[PDB]
Amino acid sequence: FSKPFMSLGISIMIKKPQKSKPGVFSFLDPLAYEIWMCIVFAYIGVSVVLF
Amino acid sequence: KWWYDKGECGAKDSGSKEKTSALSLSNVAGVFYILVGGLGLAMLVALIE
Repeated sequence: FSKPFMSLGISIMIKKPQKSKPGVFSFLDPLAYEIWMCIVFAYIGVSVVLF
Repeated sequence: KWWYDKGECGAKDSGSKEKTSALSLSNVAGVFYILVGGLGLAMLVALIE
């Protein structure tokens, strides 16, 4: 054999994750998409109580 | 070898931690309950006054 011209080794292949961040859907992430409806319902109910 | 290496349980819950999991309603339902209780208390107090 001659001298090695190209050195190499064992590496790791991943799925290469990108910045796949949605838009308006990212806003209502942290609490729920269903507790907010009960919040608005209690809002209009308390307004009914005040009126 | 035959307990820690052979086994099927990785003893590291330090990497790959708890991902984003939204707030449950269990922390919110007891607040809803005291809300409804305060509403009913205020209704009955307003009616008797």
